[PDB]
Amino acid sequence: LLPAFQNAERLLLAHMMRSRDVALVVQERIGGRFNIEEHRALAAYIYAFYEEGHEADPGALISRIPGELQPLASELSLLLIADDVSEQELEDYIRHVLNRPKWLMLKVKEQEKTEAERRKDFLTAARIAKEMIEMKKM
Amino acid sequence: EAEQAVLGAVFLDPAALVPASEILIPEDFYRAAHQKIFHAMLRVADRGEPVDLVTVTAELAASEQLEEIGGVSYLSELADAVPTAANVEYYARIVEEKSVLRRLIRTATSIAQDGYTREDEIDVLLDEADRKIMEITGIPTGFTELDRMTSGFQRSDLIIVAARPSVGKTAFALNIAQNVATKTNENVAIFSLEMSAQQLVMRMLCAEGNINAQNLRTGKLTPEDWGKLTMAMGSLSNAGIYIDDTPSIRVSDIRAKCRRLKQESGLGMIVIDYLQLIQEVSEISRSLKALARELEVPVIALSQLRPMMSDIRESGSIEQDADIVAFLYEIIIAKQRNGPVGTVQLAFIKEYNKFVNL
Amino acid sequence: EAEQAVLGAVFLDPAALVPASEILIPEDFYRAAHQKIFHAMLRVADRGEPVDLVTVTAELAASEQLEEIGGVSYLSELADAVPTAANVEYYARIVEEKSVLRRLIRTATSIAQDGYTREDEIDVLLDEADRKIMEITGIPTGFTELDRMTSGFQRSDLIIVAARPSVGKTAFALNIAQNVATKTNENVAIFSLEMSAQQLVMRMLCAEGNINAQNLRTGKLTPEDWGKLTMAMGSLSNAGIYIDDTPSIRVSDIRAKCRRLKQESGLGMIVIDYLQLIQEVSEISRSLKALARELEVPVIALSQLRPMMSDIRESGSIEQDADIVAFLYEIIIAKQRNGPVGTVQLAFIKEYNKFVNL
Amino acid sequence: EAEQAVLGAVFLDPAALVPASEILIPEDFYRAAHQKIFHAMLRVADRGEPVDLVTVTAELAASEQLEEIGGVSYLSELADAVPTAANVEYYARIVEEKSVLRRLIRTATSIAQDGYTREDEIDVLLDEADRKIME
Repeated sequence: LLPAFQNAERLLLAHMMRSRDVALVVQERIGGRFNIEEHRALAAYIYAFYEEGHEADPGALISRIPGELQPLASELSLLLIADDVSEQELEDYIRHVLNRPKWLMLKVKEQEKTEAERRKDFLTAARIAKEMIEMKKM
Repeated sequence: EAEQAVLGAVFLDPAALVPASEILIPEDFYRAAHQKIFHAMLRVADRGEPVDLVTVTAELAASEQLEEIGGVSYLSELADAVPTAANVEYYARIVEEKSVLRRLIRTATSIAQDGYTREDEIDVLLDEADRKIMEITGIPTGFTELDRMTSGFQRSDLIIVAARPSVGKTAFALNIAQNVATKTNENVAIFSLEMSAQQLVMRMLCAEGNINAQNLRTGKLTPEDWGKLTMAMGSLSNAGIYIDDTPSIRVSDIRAKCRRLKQESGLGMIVIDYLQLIQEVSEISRSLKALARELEVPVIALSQLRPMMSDIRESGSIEQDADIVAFLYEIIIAKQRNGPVGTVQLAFIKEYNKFVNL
Repeated sequence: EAEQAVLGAVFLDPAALVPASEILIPEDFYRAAHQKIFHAMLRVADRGEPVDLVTVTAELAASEQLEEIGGVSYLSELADAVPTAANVEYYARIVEEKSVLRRLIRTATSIAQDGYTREDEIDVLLDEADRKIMEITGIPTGFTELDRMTSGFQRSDLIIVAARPSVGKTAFALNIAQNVATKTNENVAIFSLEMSAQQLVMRMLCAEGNINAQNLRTGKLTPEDWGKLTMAMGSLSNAGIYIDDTPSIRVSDIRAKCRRLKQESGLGMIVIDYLQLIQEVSEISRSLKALARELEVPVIALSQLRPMMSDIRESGSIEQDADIVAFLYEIIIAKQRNGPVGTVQLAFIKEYNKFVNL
Repeated sequence: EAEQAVLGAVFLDPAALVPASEILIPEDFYRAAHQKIFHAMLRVADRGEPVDLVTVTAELAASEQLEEIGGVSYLSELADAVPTAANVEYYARIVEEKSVLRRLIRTATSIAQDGYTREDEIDVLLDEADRKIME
């Protein structure tokens, strides 16, 4: 039951497990800036392989990288794609990950927004809608 | 239960009441909320006034459905539950169909029991229980004056210019367009659909050099027309002209040859010819609506049945899959949603194949 | 009582076997015995011969059902007891209501349950739902000897004026269409079927204001088309000229355009286009008549295709219910029952296409 | 998999019904839903119109194949399923084989369980392969 974006963040930890000049631009693009709590250190072990220069492959990399990060990165290699990648699939995951945070920006402040509900405020509590609805319009 | 999806969009627009208050009424809503919601959603238009959930949060709290709707939770959670903003109509229809259910129940249920009640009256009971139910922009043409009184030819268009068996739809595409690919650089992916390209390359060159009327099919040409064919030979094969002729299929020949060339040549037009023997019609006609949506450029689609809209209104989508439907009687107009209603005339010869200007 | 005594009276007469079975055909009973007598009361006297228990308690004994209906126990009585057979109706008129239900039960559920066990048909639950429930005066024509040799038109008539094409197929559906609408103050119904919806307006702006000869089809218009129409362009959709925008509309697709347009708008006449477009052909004819009649206002129904005619009386009855049947090629009428059937006198100017009459 | 992340583009476009019924039709969907999802995906945008989730939830709920298919419990799970709506092709030229798995398996499991027939007329079973296995 994996949602929409969780796989667009994976549109990296497999597109750079198999192609690293399709990973140098991530340094430029997704620093990051990453979403998930254990998916930041994974990137931190990706770019550091680009310097020493050895045999780069799907499974040669995922052992650097001791334990836990293998019934995870190996399950990041039980996938169903290929190495024919577009310019507008490279301009796609630009929003995806780094902006899933902005989907969050209609949750933690709603706790406040919905707490103006409990005080029967609809004068000004019926404005944050514009600082929400017409905030997602970018 | 479309209602849920039917009420929560007058925020996204927000004037998503421009057609929504030009369609139905609050009654259709079963729950005492949605009705008295849409009832107080229909007091704005007196000026007016205009559109905001807050103009309704000072409206359903004023006439207390504040404690009679679904509470605050249920109010914003309408902005939070409707995505596709371009529907509205639509959309709101299924509810009237849930209300078409309602259009029958407390009509028939009345009568079904009337054999235990109006027993009695009957002829009275009849005629009443029955009378209840009684309700330039502007991609080119060559004769520049023809991207004007209509205005192109532009991105996402099912430009249909049809005619009878071999009148206009046969070679019309070999005229206007050979000024978008040969003259300006907005290339093509063509399909010959009244012949193979061997006969559809033998029909357009007739226009250039005043050639093909002696003829080429039987013999050759005269001395000065070779020194006029050599002045008509290099604007087809050399040119960005790449037709396709493949036999009885559905539609896939286009897209099997019109996806790889999205990045290569440029794609400024996509070309289509005749219809009624490529093997009903709309599953082949809508196969060009979301195509000019995906590839993004003006497209020509010459169908067959006068041609009026009416006579091609049963042998093709045409009115719907294409707002634009020009004809070939002159290029008769019918329905345009891109430019002014100026009509035009260019005379046709019928031999050398040329629609020469007025 | 009403069914129990319903066999005994014709046991007693017995040549009063007719007056009830007139009003009630064989499929209007209930109890699986009295009908086995009722239908049998019809299935006995076929010589000859006629009907009494002798020959009735015989064919039931022949079709072996006399030990299935009762035997001569409940049989001696009904013949003996019933005092009079003078009413006789009765019965077929008071127990007819149970049959009125057995006629107006199976239809309602074929509408209602079409919204549950079906759904699963779309418009069939809308419309085959509406199937089995049944189971000069003067209106200004606008001319001279088409107004003088026709009488009316009066309310309720179903007319059919046909011709051989271009001549009189479609050059008239605009004539009285601007001679009741631009004559008396009302909101009539002017359809378009053969020709497209509003391409017909680039045909009646060629007749009203008369702009088609300069040409209306060349670019713009000469300094002879201008001070001509705007002093009256605020009089085109203001003076009853409405137009329909729909393709394959059958008979069950149009009545509403006169069911909600006569109750709330106006509608003093219903101008329509030819049959071959509005889509075996006699029950449908008893629905255009039964529409003109069901509205009390005249109706146009243009048709299409020694010395002889009948070649329209031949193609499916046709010529009787649509009482008035005209014929053009010609301007002489062929059938009507208002009085006389006088030779019409009209025109066709090509350019204006207008009707100067004598 | 090759199906369990497909329908998103038809909401994200949403007029991505053209590359679907492109090389395909409404039948290439075993899972009892996707088929009459796509049949309910065609005649809807067969108007019309073009496309949006809701308009899909319509004819399915109409054919009550939302009591018969399941409900909205998939709409959010398939609107939120595709992490990029550019696969599309693809994926209709990689999921072909997935249902093409059995184009010559129907026409072969036949003749095998139909040695139990032509015996009789023997010979003739040559030309069923010529016009069912061949193609």
